[PDB]
Amino acid sequence: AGVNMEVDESQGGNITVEVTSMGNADHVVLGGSIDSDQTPYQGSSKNTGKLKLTV
Amino acid sequence: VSPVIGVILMVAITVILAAVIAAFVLDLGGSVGNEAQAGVNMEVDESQGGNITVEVTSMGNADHVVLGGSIDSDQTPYQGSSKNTGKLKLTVGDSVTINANNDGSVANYGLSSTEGTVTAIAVIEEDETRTQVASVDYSGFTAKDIS
Amino acid sequence: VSPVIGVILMVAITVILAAVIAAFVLDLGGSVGNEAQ
Amino acid sequence: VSPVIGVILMVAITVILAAVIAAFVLDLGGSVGNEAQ
Amino acid sequence: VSPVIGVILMVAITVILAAVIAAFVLDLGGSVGNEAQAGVNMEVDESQGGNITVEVTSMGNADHVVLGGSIDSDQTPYQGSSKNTGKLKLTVGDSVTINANNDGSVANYGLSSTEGTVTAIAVIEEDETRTQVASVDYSGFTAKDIS
Amino acid sequence: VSPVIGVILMVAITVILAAVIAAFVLDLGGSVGNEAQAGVNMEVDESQGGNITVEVTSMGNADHVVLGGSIDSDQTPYQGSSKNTGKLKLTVGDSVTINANNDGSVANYGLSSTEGTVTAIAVIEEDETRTQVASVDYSGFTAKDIS
Amino acid sequence: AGVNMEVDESQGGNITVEVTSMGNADHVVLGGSIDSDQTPYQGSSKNTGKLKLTV
Amino acid sequence: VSPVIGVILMVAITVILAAVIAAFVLDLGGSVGNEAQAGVNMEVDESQGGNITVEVTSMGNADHVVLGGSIDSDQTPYQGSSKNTGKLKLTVGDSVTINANNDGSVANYGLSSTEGTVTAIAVIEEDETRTQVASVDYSGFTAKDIS
Repeated sequence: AGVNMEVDESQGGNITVEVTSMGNADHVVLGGSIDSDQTPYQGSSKNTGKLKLTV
Repeated sequence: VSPVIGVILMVAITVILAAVIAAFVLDLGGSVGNEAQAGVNMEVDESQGGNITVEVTSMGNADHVVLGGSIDSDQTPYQGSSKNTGKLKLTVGDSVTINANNDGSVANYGLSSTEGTVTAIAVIEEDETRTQVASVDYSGFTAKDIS
Repeated sequence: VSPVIGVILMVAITVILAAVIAAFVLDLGGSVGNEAQ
Repeated sequence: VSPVIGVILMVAITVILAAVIAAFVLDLGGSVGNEAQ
Repeated sequence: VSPVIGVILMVAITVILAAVIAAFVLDLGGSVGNEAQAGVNMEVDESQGGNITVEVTSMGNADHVVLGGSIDSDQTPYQGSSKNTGKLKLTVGDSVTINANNDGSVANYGLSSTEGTVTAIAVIEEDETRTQVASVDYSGFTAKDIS
Repeated sequence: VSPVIGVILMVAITVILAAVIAAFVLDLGGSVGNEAQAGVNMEVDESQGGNITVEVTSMGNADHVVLGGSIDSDQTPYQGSSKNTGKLKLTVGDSVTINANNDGSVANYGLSSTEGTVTAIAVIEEDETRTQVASVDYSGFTAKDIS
Repeated sequence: AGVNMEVDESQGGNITVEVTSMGNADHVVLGGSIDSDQTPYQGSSKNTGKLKLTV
Repeated sequence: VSPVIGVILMVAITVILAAVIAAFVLDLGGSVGNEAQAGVNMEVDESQGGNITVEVTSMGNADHVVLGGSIDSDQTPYQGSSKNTGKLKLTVGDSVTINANNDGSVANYGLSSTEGTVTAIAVIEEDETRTQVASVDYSGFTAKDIS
């Protein structure tokens, strides 16, 4: 999959994740430092860090 | 005698296993597919509440362009070629304008959030390939009774 | 056999990477703006 | 028989190595940045 | 019987050898690294003994720029942001001037040879990658008590 | 009875032979090694007897760059970072100039032949891998008392 | 398995281990110079060098 | 005893079969060949009945360029370096002009059809490799007594 992740460093900072191509995958999930207990800052999600990202 | 018969049997096993492996590898060789290409122009007008205008300049190899991201696809976009709903099928020469302001009984003209990202997705219907070709960030908009 | 399958996989990688690069360069092509006079 | 199993195993190695290379090249494709004007 | 057992043993050998080869090739796949990029401006003033001024306009992907070549890093450079020593850490907006003339008890202001090349090297500290981004040749300088 | 005992003995032979073959093939699987990579810049100045300047822009995976070919490694090169002898250890940012002219009692400044090839060799000390990364041809030089 | 190990040489140095593919393995464990008595520097672990790494 | 003798005989069979397979695979390894490369310039002049001019700018690895397609190789082409017949051997610097008009007793100057395709083919005589390097479509020509 082609996933685009970029860091905004201004005023406390934000991380925006976008998917450009699915390749052969079904969905993209986030891992690492994710506190999946909490809802992410706006975006398509509005549910929780247990994302199912698609193009 | 034993070893010759063993050779025979192992050759049979080799034939069957080769058939299986051929099937697997030939399946794996046909799976590479297209990625959609299109030239989509998205621009933000920041004056007086703000508007977003999406235009397509080239189809590349895609069939149509659909919008994603912050789109409130429940509502009709602000004029443009659309006059139907955010479930657009954009093609070269089509112009659609999105607007966060509302109008009387009608809710927002396609934008629910006052800030966010709008993404343009190129679609190939033969494969169901969906590829993101453009995106633009908007902020500082407003949601009021007229535009 | 191995090298043919490797070719296939690298072509897939090429498609994905080309999509990413196309997105970047098309973003960069729309940014030139006006100066007021 | 040995060579067919070897082919299978080398195809598996190819898949893993292709994944690694895809990760590297996709990281390298997102790094180009702006210069201020 | 013998050939079947031989097949078994050769399959075991294949597994072990495949593990070894996988290890080697996966090591070889992670080694490609960065080359440093920076826009360094070096210019020579030829009047009255001559001076060399180094300025950095863009960091690219580097962390800092260090000087090499004919640098006498034992001595402090002629004014500029440095005022410490030829062991510079140049960043965007830093100006350092080098000078072959000396001053009283102080030896040359960074240039030992009257002619030679000064090179600018971009450094990435994560990898210790060092790449030459610019160089300039100087000649006809002088080494006297003042500049 | 005879054939069963023969089967047993041939299985033993198979075990020993498989051990030998495993040893051979595992030795053969560890031998693939590195080739050195470096970006070396070599240029010829053709004016007034001529000079050759060698500069390194990138180390790639090598440890240092050594010169070969027409090098008279008996003699010190013409200025540059070297000031020791043609047995150089070049690294990024190092400049060395070679010159066919001589000076008083000193023989040529690194070039014995008036025409020939100078080659740059990248060295990896872990393996003793030596790989040629660049070469340049020079001709029409001169050998006189000064440069 | 496809395991990615890289060394950061700046300011005392750090080692970051990431797994990109599980292949056929269940988990990845570290060996060699590991002082498994002590907790590793941040990352997903926060427990001890007796890791069970996954993609 | 039987199984040991069977092992011996199967080893002999293995030697013979390995020889056969080696012969086959070594034959298959020498067959990959060249494709011809050349830079051929073909342009159509549409004024006053029309003419086609073919020029070669680079030989690449080919020996000569021959024309194909709509060529009436029975007739001499309109001036140019040729003055012999459509069985050209074009090389860098050669210009040949083709023309569908005829002249008195002479038939067309190389073009029989009023519309069609002319193709340029690069030839390597060592292998007899023939590769198409360029083609151009022409239409709206005429066939009359003069040009």
